[PDB]
Amino acid sequence: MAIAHLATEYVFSDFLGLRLELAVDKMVTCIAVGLPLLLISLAFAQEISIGTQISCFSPSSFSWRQAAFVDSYCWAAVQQKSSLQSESGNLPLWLHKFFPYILLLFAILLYLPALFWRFSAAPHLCSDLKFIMEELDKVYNRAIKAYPIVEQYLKTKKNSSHLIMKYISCRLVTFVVILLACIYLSYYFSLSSLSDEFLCSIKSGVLKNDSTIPDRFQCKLIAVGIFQLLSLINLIVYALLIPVVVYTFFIPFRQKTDILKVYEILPTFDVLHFKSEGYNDLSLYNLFLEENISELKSYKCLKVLENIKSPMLLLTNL
Amino acid sequence: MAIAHLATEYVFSDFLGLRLELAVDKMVTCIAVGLPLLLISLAFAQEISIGTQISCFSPSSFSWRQAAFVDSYCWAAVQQKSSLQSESGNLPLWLHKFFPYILLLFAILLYLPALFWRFSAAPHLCSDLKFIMEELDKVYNRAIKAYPIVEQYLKTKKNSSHLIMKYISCRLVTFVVILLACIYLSYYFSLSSLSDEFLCSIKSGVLKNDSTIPDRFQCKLIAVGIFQLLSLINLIVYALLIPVVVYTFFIPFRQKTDILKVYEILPTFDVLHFKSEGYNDLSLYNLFLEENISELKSYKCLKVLENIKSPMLLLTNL
Amino acid sequence: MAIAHLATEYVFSDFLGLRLELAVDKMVTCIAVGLPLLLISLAFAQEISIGTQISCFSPSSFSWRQAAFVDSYCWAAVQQKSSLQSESGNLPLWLHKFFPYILLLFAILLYLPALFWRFSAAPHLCSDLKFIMEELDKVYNRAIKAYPIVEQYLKTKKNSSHLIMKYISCRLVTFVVILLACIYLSYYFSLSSLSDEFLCSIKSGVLKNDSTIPDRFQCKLIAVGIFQLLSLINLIVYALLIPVVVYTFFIPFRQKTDILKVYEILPTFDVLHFKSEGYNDLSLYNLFLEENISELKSYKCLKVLENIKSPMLLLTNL
Amino acid sequence: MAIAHLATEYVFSDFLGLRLELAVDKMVTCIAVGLPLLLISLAFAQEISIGTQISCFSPSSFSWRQAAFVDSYCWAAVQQKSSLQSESGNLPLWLHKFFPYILLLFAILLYLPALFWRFSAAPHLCSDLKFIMEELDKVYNRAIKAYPIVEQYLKTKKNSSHLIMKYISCRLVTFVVILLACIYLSYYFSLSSLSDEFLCSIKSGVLKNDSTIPDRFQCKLIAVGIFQLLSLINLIVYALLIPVVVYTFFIPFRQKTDILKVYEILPTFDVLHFKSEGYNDLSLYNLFLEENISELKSYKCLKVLENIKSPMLLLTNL
Amino acid sequence: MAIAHLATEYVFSDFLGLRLELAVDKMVTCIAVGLPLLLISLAFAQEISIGTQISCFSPSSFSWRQAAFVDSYCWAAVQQKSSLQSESGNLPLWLHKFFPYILLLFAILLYLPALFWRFSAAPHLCSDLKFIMEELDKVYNRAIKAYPIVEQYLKTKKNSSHLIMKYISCRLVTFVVILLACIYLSYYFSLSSLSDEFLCSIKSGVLKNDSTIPDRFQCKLIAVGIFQLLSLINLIVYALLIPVVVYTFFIPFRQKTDILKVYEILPTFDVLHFKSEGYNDLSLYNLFLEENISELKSYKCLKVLENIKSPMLLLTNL
Amino acid sequence: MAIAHLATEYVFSDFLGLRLELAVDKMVTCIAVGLPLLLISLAFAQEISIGTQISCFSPSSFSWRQAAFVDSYCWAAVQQKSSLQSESGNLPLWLHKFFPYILLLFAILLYLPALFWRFSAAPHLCSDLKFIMEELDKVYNRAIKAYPIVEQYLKTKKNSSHLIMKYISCRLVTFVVILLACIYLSYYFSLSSLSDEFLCSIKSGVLKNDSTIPDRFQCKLIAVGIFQLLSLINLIVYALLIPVVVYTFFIPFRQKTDILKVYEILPTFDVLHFKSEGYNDLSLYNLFLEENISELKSYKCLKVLENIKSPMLLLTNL
Repeated sequence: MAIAHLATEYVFSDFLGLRLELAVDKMVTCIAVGLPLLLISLAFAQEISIGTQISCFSPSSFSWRQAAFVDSYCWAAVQQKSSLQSESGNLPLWLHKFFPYILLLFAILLYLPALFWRFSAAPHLCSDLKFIMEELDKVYNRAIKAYPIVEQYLKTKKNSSHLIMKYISCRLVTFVVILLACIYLSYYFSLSSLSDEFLCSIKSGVLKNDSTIPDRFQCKLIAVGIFQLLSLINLIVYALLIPVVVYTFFIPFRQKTDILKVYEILPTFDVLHFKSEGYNDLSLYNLFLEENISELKSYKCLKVLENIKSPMLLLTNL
Repeated sequence: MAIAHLATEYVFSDFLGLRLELAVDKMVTCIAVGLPLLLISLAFAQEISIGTQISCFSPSSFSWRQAAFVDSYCWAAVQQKSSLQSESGNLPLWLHKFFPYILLLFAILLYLPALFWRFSAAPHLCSDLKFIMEELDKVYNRAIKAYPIVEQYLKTKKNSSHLIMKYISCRLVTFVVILLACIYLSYYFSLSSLSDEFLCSIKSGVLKNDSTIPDRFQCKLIAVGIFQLLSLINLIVYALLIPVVVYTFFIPFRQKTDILKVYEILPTFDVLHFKSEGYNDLSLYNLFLEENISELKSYKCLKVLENIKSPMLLLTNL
Repeated sequence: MAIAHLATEYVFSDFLGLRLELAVDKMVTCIAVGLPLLLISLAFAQEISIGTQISCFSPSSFSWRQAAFVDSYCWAAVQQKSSLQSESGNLPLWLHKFFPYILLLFAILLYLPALFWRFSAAPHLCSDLKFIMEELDKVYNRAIKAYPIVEQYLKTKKNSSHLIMKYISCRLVTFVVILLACIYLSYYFSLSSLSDEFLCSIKSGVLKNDSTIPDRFQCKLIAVGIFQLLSLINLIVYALLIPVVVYTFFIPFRQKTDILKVYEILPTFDVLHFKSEGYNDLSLYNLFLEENISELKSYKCLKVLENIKSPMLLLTNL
Repeated sequence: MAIAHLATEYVFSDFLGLRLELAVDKMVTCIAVGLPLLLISLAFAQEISIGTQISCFSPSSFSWRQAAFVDSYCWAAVQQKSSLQSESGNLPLWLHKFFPYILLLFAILLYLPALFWRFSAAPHLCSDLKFIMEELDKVYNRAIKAYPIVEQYLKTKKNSSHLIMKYISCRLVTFVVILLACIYLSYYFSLSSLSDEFLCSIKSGVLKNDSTIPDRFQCKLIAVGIFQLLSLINLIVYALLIPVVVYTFFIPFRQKTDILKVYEILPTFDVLHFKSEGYNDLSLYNLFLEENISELKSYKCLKVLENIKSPMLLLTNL
Repeated sequence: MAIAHLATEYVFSDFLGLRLELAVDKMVTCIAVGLPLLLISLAFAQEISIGTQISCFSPSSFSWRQAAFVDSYCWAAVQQKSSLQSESGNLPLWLHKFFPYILLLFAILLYLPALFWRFSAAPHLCSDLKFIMEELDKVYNRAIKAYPIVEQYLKTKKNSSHLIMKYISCRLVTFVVILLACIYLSYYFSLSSLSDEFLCSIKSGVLKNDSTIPDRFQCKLIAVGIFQLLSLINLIVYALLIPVVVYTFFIPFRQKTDILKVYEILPTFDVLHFKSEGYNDLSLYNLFLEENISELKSYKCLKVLENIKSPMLLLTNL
Repeated sequence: MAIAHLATEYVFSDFLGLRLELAVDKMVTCIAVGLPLLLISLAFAQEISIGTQISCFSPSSFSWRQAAFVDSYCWAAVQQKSSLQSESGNLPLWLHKFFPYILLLFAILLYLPALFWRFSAAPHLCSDLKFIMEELDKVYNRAIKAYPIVEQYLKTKKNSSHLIMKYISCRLVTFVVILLACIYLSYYFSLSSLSDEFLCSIKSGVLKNDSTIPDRFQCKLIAVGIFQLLSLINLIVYALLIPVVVYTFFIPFRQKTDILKVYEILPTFDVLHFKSEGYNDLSLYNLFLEENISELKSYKCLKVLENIKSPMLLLTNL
């Protein structure tokens, strides 16, 4: 089941013609979220394979339940600064017990912006998108017959900047989460190098009275190799993933040829040389325009027409 | 499986174009309910991973089943005031045994207002909403042709104050549940610091007769670290969530511009500058109006027209 | 469950009429990536059947809990260069612990080009294909009546090479991954012969103080036979798979006759003797022309018409 | 569950109206592949019932973990052919460990031609079939009114042999795989009769130093009875199945009357007395003619028509 | 859980309105096949609940793993005539081990005729059925209007006997399998009374050297009571089921009044007093005539018309 | 899962506007058969919770697997008359082992009439029902316009009794099964008593030779309290179910007012005072008539008209 389920559940599943996001952001997100969940789920599956994460020695004189009792004690004694000791410094190792669950938290944290952004952004864009493709169908209907309201709309998007700010800030937060994850992994990995062993004592007051108990036990953390191994893998990917966010911004140097110029071929269109040298909603609309153009059939025809430029029968043949 | 199922379930389960609740309140509810159920489910998942929550020491003279007998006895003996002792004060620790299940109860409790509100609010609003959007289609049909009946309807909502009490009271109860959860954890969490260990005695009258039994056993509560960690996480979020309820109320200072003003662009419209300095059901209709406006396509056209204002061909283009 | 589930879900199911990616390449990929995933699933299934992978001996004086404690120590001691020794060289055996998980990684790695290419390439061709499908329907409509724009389109594809470079480089990377897997297995497999026996010591400082512990333990890795077997199976197949990539390139020597010649039967056709002796997008279009030709009913009639050539009533019979 | 679930899932899953592949060959394949997969599934189900396959004795002085450690050692030691000895000859018994998994391989192997043939053959024949049934509907439409193009097509199939060779070769390979399976079982089964027992020694160099270990252990293979039983059952069936492939070839001696003769009743039909005494694509079409005739509603009418021969009213009644 | 599934899967499911195979035979088959598989599934469920089928006692000095080692030995020792002793005759007891699986085989075997008959017979009758219902729809059209083609068709069915032979032989084979099952159980059941006990010796040549091993062990077979119980139940039903096959044959003495006489009421019909005193396909057609008559609405109308006989307005009202 | 699945599955499986079986009989049957299946399912759940049904003591000198073998021996030895003794009389206790499975048998038995009758009765009535509701639609069409063939049909049903006999006999058999179940439970419950305790002896001839074995062991049946408890619960209900069958018969004294009298309101009606003082199919038809009348709206209209009686515009208002 499990691996075949994961083949469906991670590998096949897409849900993890209008497009309300640029796909790469979903792809980045699906990658970004999917790998740790996989890493988490694999670690959890390895827990099921191995069992448990820790032990102290115990004398052979200690009975079966006494050994169980003691090991759970030390496993509990973990919580208290005084009751266990390792010279590597107890608190971060105490954090080592915490560490697996924080991984899950990190995975959760990355999901939180994505879900919120889905609800925040989807309705405004969809209506806009449906409107804009309808405008080209109207132009197409004008071509059948054979103001720039959407431009006037677009010039308002050059005046407006309200919603695009919402997008940008959402990018930074998730990125910051990634930074902190990368940092967190780095911090953990670095100490993970030597934090393997710790001593226990169980000598709470009655246990303190029990002269049979040795004063300390030698004890070790076993999942650390998995932790350190898994941490490295995801960190490397994420180190590369941060530059991906950077490309989203680089729009005006990226705008070396204009999408509007392909519409400019239409007599229904005008000198929309709308290079957003000032950053404005227009740049968002330009990006989603070419994104949504990936749906638009006629734009390929316009490219063919542009390639032919590189007519009415052609238009008719459309 | 389960982790990937739940994670994808957290992605997929949107059930957790008319809108009969404001999305943020649904989101807040889905968040508010979802986090503890997750926390509960994770605690339960960790129960499956660990096993059991407690032990007393046992002399090696006791067989492991005799030891198991004793520990389960002490786990039962818990219930008596006289049986087990910890000088940290027994009853809250006796509550500590209870403490996990109350967490589940709290999650349940938060859902109970939501289920009731679903049945209470949904039918009246839907018919109202469907009517209202139909009125704009009629206005749209008047635009095709090119009394303030819904206003007279809306003025009924001004005079009506019945439904708003239903909404507000439902908010407060859930909030109170949230308060008590926050408080309950707060009460728990402070004492949680030192309430780890307790003694058992097993000397039920025959066990009281048994000379071989030592008088007391030293014993500890192990799940507390989960309790301590999980409580803190949910509390912080909830502390922030209480201010969210406050925004729902802040309507008249929020009413700095009016939805009806966009309808004022219609010639089919009149004085609806209804600043709700007194509160009315109409104000709640106004909130759902802008909520449901997120569906209405033409309102974007009105905004585009407003932006152009910032015509009949444009109306014709619609 | 598992065997029938694997048979249905992996072996039967297509979840792994236009052909926006080549079926054989899909088949190659689906088969090629399916084999390790199956092998991985079988290793995982055998893990469930066996249990665990390793042991050292231990003195009978150790309790079996102590033995489990010791064996996990040695299993942990694995991570540290000094604490275990095998004179065959420690790092590869240390890698042998790592070795199963990298297998999974390899399977993962091969999937990554496939999904990325799917999102990149599929939509452009779909518009092109349906365009070209409709072109022949238009020709068919001319036959009903009884510029070569698609050629002019095609001549641009001879001028262009932009997207086809993306395809080719995607092939090489996956192939390189295949190379590395094959090489990686080769590197492992030759060493494997005795790189399975190792000594342990547990003598960390307190354990170092314990005089009862013997200085070393003799120990062995057990899963290696699975490794030996599974690696060989996949490697041989994959060696054969590399020549498959070569056929994809060999197009101009492969194109000893042009599919356009069958269209030459149409009076709606011209000197499209488009042998891409210089490689161009045209060669991709030639491939997909004949690929998508497998869909077209009319072309099948045209192919029958070629056989017939080997008329208007024939057209009428169509 | 499993017994009922598998049996029903085997029985109902018909995937395990044009007839692009012969049902009997599918049936043969579904039987041929299904029985071992069942047998493999039953073997695995018995693994779940039994547990494990093997043991060596060990002294009672050994700890049970030492015993488990030794037995798993010997189970591992298997791999070093030099390390264990049975005077019956080690390699086949060493192969006996391998033997279960190869069974699965054999089942897999037989599936490989089937899925390949599905993709290779189906589309070409669909075009041929779909038109030819449509040809008879056209003849039926001529009957409504009341060149042999498909014959001219068919005369090419007498000239052509390219695609039919693809089918025939695919039959023999799968058949040969069955031969090898049968032979493999034969080779296995005869020696399986006594290849029961082996000696272990665990004396890896430190264990070689351990004087307490007895020099050899007596050890035996347990699952072989299942092997011996399961092999015989499937082999017999396959012995019968080999003659089935032979019938597929025997077409011209089988073609003692022509399916085309029933079409000869049609005054639209001609001298298609096409007995493929030379083997040609025609014989495939003759097969599929009668195969697809099982689809064709009207041909049953033609049988009734033939039975009446054994006319315009018949057309009227049809 | 499964019991509800078992209720769905065995009890509820019908796939286990025309009738291409007789419902009663399906019922008989579904009963006949269902009961043993149920019995088999129930035995296996209780196998999981109890455990395993066999033991020899041992000295207590043998470790429990050595005890399992011996029991598995003797369980293996089963396989050879020399390696175990009982005076009740070794082969049938050796068969006792085999006996459960053969039960499954028997159930499988009974399914094999049914599956084949499904593919062989169904399509021919469907065309025939559609023809016949359509002829009565033509009677209905003839009723609206207000050669014996189906008779001429039927007279060929009296001349032909080809397909009906296929049906009859299929019945006998399955019945023979039932006989053999009944006989097989009978053979088993009579011996069962004391064939429970056996001696083991583990003295394979090294074990043969071990003086500590007692020369024989006393040993017993445990599942046999299930066998005794389950065999009896299913056998009795099958004893009754054999007479059911006999009724299928008894057609001409059963045909004391003719279905065709009901059609004789139609002025469209003729003297089809077709009692198949010579057995011919006609008797199959008569069977399916009344079988499919259970679908045909108008025949109930004809029965109503017959009941009125027991007119044109009636025809009009019909 | 299980509790919610069972509760929902039991309640919702309503398949366990025409009404081809009378609901209360269906309901009672479904309900009646649900109760033991629930009780059976509960017995399974507690068996899974408890484990074994039985134990004998054994000396602590016995090894635990010997003792494990001892108990299973005795559990097996159960089958023999001489192997174990309780002076309460052994055979019913020997039946006690049998007793659980007979419970399942009883549940199965009660299902057998239901499924048969479903196939036997449903088609004949459906044609009749659809006919009869069509007759009222014809009367309704006569009302639109504004022989008693169904009466003449019904008069044959007073002459006929063939199918109704099939129903009545089906009632008795299931009732008899219920009687026998009730009696069987009564026999078991009353007997159950002290019979839980019995002695084992294990002295199979070698064990008979073994001097170490004490001659008898004291042994008890544990689940019997559940058996006796479960038996009482179902029995009481089922005693009440017997009177339900009686009501089905009491038709002519029940026929104090008539359905046909409501149709007598129609002018399209005649002498239909059809009190079945002679029991005939008419009574069956009358019962299903009012059952199926629950669909037809006019009967309510006629009742409202009967209230008015207690017109053509009223008919028109219909």
